[PDB]
Amino acid sequence: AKLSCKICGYIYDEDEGDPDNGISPGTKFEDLPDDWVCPLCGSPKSEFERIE
Ligand SMILES: [Fe+3]
Ligand code: NA
Ligand code: NA
Repeated sequence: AKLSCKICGYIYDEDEGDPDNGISPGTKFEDLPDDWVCPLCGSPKSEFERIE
């Protein structure tokens, strides 16, 4: 699944992960650590929402 950051153009795709910051491809949103933030704008998990 994919989630948009409300605050910038970034999209977290679970099939991509966030590898530059230590999150492997295939990591589900539910499994991102509580201190994970948007790689571009620093917004927290509470500022992400599912998109298609
Ligand atoms: Fe962002
Ligand atoms: Na969790
Ligand atoms: Na970073």
